[PDB]
Amino acid sequence: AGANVPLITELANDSNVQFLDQDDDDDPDTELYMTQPFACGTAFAVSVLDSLMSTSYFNDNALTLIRTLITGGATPELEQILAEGAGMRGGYCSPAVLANRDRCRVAQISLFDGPLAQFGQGGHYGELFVYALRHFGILCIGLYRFRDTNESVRSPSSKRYVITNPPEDFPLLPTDQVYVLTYKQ
Amino acid sequence: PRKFDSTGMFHWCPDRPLNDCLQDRSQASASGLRNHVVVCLFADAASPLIGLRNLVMPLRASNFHYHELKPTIIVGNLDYLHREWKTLQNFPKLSILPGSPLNRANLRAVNINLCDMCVIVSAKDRNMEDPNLVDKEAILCSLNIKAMTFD
Ligand SMILES: [Ba+2]
Repeated sequence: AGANVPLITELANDSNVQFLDQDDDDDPDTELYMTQPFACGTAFAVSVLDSLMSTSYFNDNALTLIRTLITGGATPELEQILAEGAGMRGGYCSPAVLANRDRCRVAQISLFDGPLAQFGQGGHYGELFVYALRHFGILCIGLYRFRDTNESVRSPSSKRYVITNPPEDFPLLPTDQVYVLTYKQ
Repeated sequence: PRKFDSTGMFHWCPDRPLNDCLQDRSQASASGLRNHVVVCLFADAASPLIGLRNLVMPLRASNFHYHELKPTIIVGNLDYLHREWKTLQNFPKLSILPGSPLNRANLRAVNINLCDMCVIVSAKDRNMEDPNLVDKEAILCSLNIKAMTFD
């Protein structure tokens, strides 16, 4: 399983993304996205952070939403604690501060098996979204779907691309995975 | 019972190794430093020598009684203080706290709410950069100390 190893290369120069994959057959002048590596999550360029200078101006709440989604919460009091130079410190914390211990994390679920497997049997995305939200408090952000249907003839690779919030009537392949904002594990 | 310099102008102590006064944050906090003089020294391991003697020498004049001496403590790089100790070793009540002075834990350790003065000296090699960016570290330290809170 040499090619089945999930790895995320970080690119200092985005133009190098073309060299990450050989079966992409994409034009060299294509932008950073729309390229098979970046569109599949295998590549990541620091240049994206530069664009975060724009949105953080246009949307005041963009950066604080990004940090909550990303850094595990990174409460301001935590970098006040780290500002004291003593480093990250703490012990067996009281349950009062452990109340925020069960917050909303981002994870992936598989439609191959589980309580949501029926929606992978030709179901629609909206049905899965409403059912998950009503039954488990799970917010389906988007889909992680095979580049070509994994039948070993269409494409024998485990390559998947991301679809951010597909429409209501999006068909659901049984092999598709779902990004979720799951709460309480 | 007070040992002075041969000229009789300054207080004096026998030469001692650096570790005879070197302290960590626990030891610095244990010592109840009050009305002392903190010296936030921004220096590199190979930054040019500035002669901290000339800062502590006027602090140790013989016209001050021994109990009137302000206990000078230096928070800064440790190799630079190794280089400076050859000249600094003869002054009593001196102390050393290694590590950067921008680190708030150091300033908590060497009580800076209680210090009589907090000198901020930068011994780094500057003026080869933009002139307005020359004193970035000193201004940052001043703002950091002014923004702290104590009990
Ligand atoms: Ba290519």
